[PDB]
Amino acid sequence: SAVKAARYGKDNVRVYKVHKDEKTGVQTVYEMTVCVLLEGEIETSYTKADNSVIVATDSIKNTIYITAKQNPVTPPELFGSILGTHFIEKYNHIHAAHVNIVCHRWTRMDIDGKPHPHSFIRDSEEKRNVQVDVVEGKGIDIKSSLSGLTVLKSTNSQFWGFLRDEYTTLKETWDRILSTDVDATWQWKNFSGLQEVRSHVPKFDATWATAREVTLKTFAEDNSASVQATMYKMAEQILARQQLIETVEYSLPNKHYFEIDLSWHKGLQNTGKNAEVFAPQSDPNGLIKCTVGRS
Amino acid sequence: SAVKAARYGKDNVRVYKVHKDEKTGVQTVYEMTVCVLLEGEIETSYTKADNSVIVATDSIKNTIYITAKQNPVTPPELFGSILGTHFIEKYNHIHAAHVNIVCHRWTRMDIDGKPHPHSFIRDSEEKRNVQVDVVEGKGIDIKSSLSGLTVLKSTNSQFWGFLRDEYTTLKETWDRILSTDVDATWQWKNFSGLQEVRSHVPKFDATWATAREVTLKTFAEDNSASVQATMYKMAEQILARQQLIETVEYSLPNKHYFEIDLSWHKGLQNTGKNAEVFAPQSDPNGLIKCTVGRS
Amino acid sequence: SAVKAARYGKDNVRVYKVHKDEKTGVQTVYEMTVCVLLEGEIETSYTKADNSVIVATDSIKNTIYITAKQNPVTPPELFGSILGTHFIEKYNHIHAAHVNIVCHRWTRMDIDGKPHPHSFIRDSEEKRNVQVDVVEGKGIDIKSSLSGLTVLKSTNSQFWGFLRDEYTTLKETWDRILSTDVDATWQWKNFSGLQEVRSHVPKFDATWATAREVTLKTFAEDNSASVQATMYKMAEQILARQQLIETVEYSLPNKHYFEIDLSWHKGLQNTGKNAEVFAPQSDPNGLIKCTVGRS
Amino acid sequence: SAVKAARYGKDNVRVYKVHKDEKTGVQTVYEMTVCVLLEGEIETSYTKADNSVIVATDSIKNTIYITAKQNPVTPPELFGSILGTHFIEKYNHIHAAHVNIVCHRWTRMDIDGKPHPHSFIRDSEEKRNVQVDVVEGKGIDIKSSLSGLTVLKSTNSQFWGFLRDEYTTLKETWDRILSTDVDATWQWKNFSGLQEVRSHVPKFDATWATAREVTLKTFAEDNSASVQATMYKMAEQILARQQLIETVEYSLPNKHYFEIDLSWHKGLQNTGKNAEVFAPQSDPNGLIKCTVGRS
Ligand SMILES: O=c1[nH]c(=O)c2nn[nH]c2[nH]1
Ligand SMILES: O=c1[nH]c(=O)c2nn[nH]c2[nH]1
Ligand SMILES: O=c1[nH]c(=O)c2nn[nH]c2[nH]1
Ligand SMILES: O=c1[nH]c(=O)c2nn[nH]c2[nH]1
Ligand SMILES: O=c1[nH]c(=O)c2nn[nH]c2[nH]1
Ligand SMILES: O=c1[nH]c(=O)c2nn[nH]c2[nH]1
Ligand SMILES: O=c1[nH]c(=O)c2nn[nH]c2[nH]1
Ligand SMILES: O=c1[nH]c(=O)c2nn[nH]c2[nH]1
Ligand SMILES: O=c1[nH]c(=O)c2nn[nH]c2[nH]1
Ligand SMILES: O=c1[nH]c(=O)c2nn[nH]c2[nH]1
Ligand SMILES: O=c1[nH]c(=O)c2nn[nH]c2[nH]1
Ligand SMILES: O=c1[nH]c(=O)c2nn[nH]c2[nH]1
Ligand SMILES: [Cl-]
Ligand SMILES: [Cl-]
Ligand SMILES: [Cl-]
Ligand SMILES: [Cl-]
Ligand code: NA
Ligand code: NA
Ligand code: NA
Ligand code: NA
Ligand SMILES: [Zn+2]
Ligand SMILES: [Zn+2]
Ligand SMILES: [Zn+2]
Ligand SMILES: [Zn+2]
Ligand SMILES: [Zn+2]
Ligand SMILES: [Zn+2]
Ligand SMILES: [Zn+2]
Ligand SMILES: [Zn+2]
Repeated sequence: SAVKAARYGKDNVRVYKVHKDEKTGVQTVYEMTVCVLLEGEIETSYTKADNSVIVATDSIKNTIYITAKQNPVTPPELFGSILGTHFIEKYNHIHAAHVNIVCHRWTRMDIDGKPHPHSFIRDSEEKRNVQVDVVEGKGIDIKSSLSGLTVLKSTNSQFWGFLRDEYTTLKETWDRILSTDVDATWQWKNFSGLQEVRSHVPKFDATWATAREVTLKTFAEDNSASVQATMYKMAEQILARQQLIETVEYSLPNKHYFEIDLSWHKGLQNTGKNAEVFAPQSDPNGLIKCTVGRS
Repeated sequence: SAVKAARYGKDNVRVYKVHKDEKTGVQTVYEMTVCVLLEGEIETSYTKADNSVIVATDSIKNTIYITAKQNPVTPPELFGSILGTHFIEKYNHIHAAHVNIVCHRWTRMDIDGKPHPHSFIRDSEEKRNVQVDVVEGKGIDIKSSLSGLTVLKSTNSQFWGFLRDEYTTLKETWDRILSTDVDATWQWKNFSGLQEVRSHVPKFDATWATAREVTLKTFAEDNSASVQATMYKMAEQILARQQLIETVEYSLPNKHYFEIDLSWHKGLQNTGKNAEVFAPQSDPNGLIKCTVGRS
Repeated sequence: SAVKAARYGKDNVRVYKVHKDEKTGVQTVYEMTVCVLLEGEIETSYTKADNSVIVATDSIKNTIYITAKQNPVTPPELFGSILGTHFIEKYNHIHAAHVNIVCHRWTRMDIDGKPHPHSFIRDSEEKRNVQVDVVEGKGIDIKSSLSGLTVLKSTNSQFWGFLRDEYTTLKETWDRILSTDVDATWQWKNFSGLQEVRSHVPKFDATWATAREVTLKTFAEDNSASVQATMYKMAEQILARQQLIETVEYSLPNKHYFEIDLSWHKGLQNTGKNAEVFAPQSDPNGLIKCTVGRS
Repeated sequence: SAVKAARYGKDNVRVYKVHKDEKTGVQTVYEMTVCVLLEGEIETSYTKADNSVIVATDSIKNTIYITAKQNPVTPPELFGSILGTHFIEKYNHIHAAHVNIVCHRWTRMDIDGKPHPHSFIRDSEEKRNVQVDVVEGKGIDIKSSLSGLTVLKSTNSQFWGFLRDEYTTLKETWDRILSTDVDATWQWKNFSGLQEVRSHVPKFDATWATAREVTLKTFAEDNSASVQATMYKMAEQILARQQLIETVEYSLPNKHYFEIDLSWHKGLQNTGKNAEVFAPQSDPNGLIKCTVGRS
């Protein structure tokens, strides 16, 4: 036997950071969950009980805190790049660092129509994430995403013209509910190192905002032929609006809402044009995926 | 042996309803999860295999749908009252109906600064709930609540002057983080029946709004001496602003954020006035509860 | 306004304890999650920012650890009684202590047919719990339970003879699946204090075992007329086998498994006597409850 | 823009199947959750609203049921292979089918020391899984796994000799707790098609049993130098015992149990050799991964 692949590190590291403006009194908070996995010349820890090659996962945890103390934690693309670069530079025998960051929402509260200086609300379980892979000699590969963006439209979704054979019972429809949890990822051009990541810093927040805006507007406005057709429109628009992205990927569940035939009860009409009350289905769900790149 | 208490019904019934304005084209959606448990002269179903006294839970489910089709589902206090009243009136031997409703958020999307007619977003896992107990001959008892309202303030929370003995290690503080998930319940005066509930319908949405507004403003503005002291202020204000409530109850976790001493690493200062990076603690958590009524 | 009720403490306190037999080398582990809430003359912490009456929740946490170090953690009825008694005795102004313990399974592994001295497996998310309320001047009230015991029988469950009216669509059946998650609670006679609890210590493990055995055997062997009828049989047997219990309570979901009509596909027969493949339903679920006491 | 990758299908399809032996009366149950995603000449569904290429996800769901009715559902490697082969054979334009199956435990109950003919218990959330990728012209690729196997040993785990620098605070130890949730995957040699999968059917259950047995015995018996060293031993043994496997992969969290220093309280000794009571840590956790293949 031999080690074909190995990585190890610390997962589920919760991190909060506050910034306090001394002049204005305004405070701003950031909260994340971080995972860091390292690769390199570490196989002997597995094969020979050689712990000398192990940067302890506890030490990786310490390093996350220390790095958060001494550097910006936003945008997460930057923080992840700094953190991953640290491991490959500090340790000769560590040659890759994989850094995943889930960013949690702490949106500043408005009280009586004014933004409060130090109070925040979790508006939504929606996350902003990054996966940053820093590979020695091969730069920094960043995948940015939004996830857990849960939406529903009550009309202007259709699904007809699909294949019909002896396995098919689904009725064609020209007016259905469409609900999903959006998971959208944009893959950046490889960056050569930290300097290049830093040179593009404003683009990270701007591109997250573009992706979110395009997703919401396209979902709301597209008289959808299918989940497939709608998600493709989202992806093509995002690519058109950020040249430093190479691909956009969507993974969308179709969270079904079924009509309920009540006509057995006093002829009550609740289907088709008369459908008012529906049964949200927890499972199963359609799952529709696409990765779109440039022609 | 004998039956001392019994109730049965259908739980976790997901319900969506849409309203479509024909004139304007504006659609509005509602989504809930419902549980209904019935009580009455049903003991023989337990003791003698007498199913004749059982209104099948499947039929209870059907009835939830039918009732949602033929009645308003908002405010939930009203829907729950209608539904519970149905069971005790329809079935001579059923003498109480317990109806719990969890309302899920589907907030209308704004696209390009305009409210969209049929697209919605789940902004937050915060719920609005009701527990409605309809008891034959004893009216309708309603407990309204908000839950899952997750907030954080980064300063203007204190905790000092607590009991100190040989079990105490906690340091006094004049500046800490405070974060919680608000669960707040207001208990209405008993209503004599459906007519009286209907007569107060506007008060239900208004009182939920008051409770939420008071909670957020008090949390944001109170230079808090403790969770106890802050929650009491919330409750007293809500009672002062709705005379038809008898009590307000809060249940608040203290979701701790611990300082991280980094001074072992190059003398890095991250405690006290220099605290920037914190460790959010998943567990354990303080749990602070109060029920406040009128003097 | 005035405080009508108040309690506070520390929740979700994870605790592990190991016992090591020096002679044999056999180690035994225990893992729990504890919550402790205190009541007493504490209202001024809410109304006047008087923290002097607060035994800090952090100190309550310390006390849980210390008490676990110096006392048995098994049976949980005993540990909870010791812990709750400590708070009301140590603090003059604390008059009630509510202690909930969830016990997690760490079952000793068998390796090559022999019990291993220090390796354990979580066989099942089933829990054994206690709720212990120690009230100064009013003894110790203990509710013991098992929960999360998930079972299924593939036949010998029936449901017919239920009420049929215009809300009813459910077909009678003489052969269905029955699956549930058992939550069963036995309420002990009030104990006067710790001495009396200690005097009955062996009965706690014995009665948990009886409750579990009766539950499983009755579920397996009863040709069930309904969930109601089966659960009542369980409760009556447990009461008959422990005179120091006053009531037994069950709360059972009916976790439905629906037939799937496939006859639209090449006349495939999968209903009634030919039913082989079923659709487990995540929601909704029946919920059936009973509390049984002595005649 | 252009589609670079696309797949779609139905996820979270719950399936139960019962087998009834007419002669003996013994019934046996199987429960799974299935996902199926298809690939092929489907890009126009995304780019041109061409639904004619879509086998509806609803139809995929029907097909899962139908296939379960007409074929064995065990071992899951076989069922997944049959199901995936169906899609690529039935639909000319579908060229790959990805089938994931999570198998849920329904272990036959023993009542009074005898196996019951039709009653079952969920002993453990441990799963047995398969990922089966059927690719037209390229055979069938199967990854088998066990997951959610949660274990703890109370001694005979060590961790010393790791790298120590200015980021390191972790103390070396020669006696700690080790607890993990085992996720282990064995990757089979490519199979040319269904005939070859069928020819190896007995090996699937046998190899799952070997993997589980090796995992448990090695965990229990290895005086572990690290998670890395222990998991490697597991993998090498499994490879040695099934020549039709190419690799074994483990992903193991190190679910930390921290000592609690109580010496501030009356000099209580609870560290090192005196450690009895520990604080299980929910997060963060080490995460250790390896893929082992043949030299
Ligand atoms: O790459 C990762 N992505 C994730 O979403 C994640 N979550 N935990 N760890 C993770 N690593
Ligand atoms: O948008 C949809 N895409 C699909 O592929 C599908 N299949 N069933 N329903 C569907 N809806
Ligand atoms: O839920 C899922 N998400 C995915 O991205 C995926 N890929 N394969 N199977 C999958 N299931
Ligand atoms: O009274 C209830 N409250 C709840 O929060 C709930 N959830 N399920 N059922 C319920 N019943
Ligand atoms: O607000 C608080 N209340 C308490 O009762 C407490 N105990 N520890 N910390 C605390 N913070
Ligand atoms: O989490 C909890 N919430 C409560 O309301 C409560 N009451 N007792 N114990 C409790 N634990
Ligand atoms: O009394 C309680 N029962 C419980 O099940 C529980 N869980 N957390 N706290 C709790 N308190
Ligand atoms: O056992 C059952 N009890 C009920 O009350 C019921 N209602 N529908 N199905 C049922 N099954
Ligand atoms: O899920 C539930 N369990 C219960 O015990 C209960 N009581 N009321 N509603 C309830 N819902
Ligand atoms: O390939 C998959 N693996 C999984 O574990 C899974 N879960 N859902 N879908 C899935 N697909
Ligand atoms: O087994 C372990 N492996 C590691 O890599 C590690 N790091 N800290 N603790 C550890 N324990
Ligand atoms: O929890 C995780 N599991 C994994 O397999 C993994 N890979 N990268 N990050 C990861 N995080
Ligand atoms: Cl779909
Ligand atoms: Cl607290
Ligand atoms: Cl039921
Ligand atoms: Cl680790
Ligand atoms: Na390096
Ligand atoms: Na009645
Ligand atoms: Na006292
Ligand atoms: Na094909
Ligand atoms: Zn991770
Ligand atoms: Zn990761
Ligand atoms: Zn309920
Ligand atoms: Zn309820
Ligand atoms: Zn609790
Ligand atoms: Zn409790
Ligand atoms: Zn899937
Ligand atoms: Zn999958």
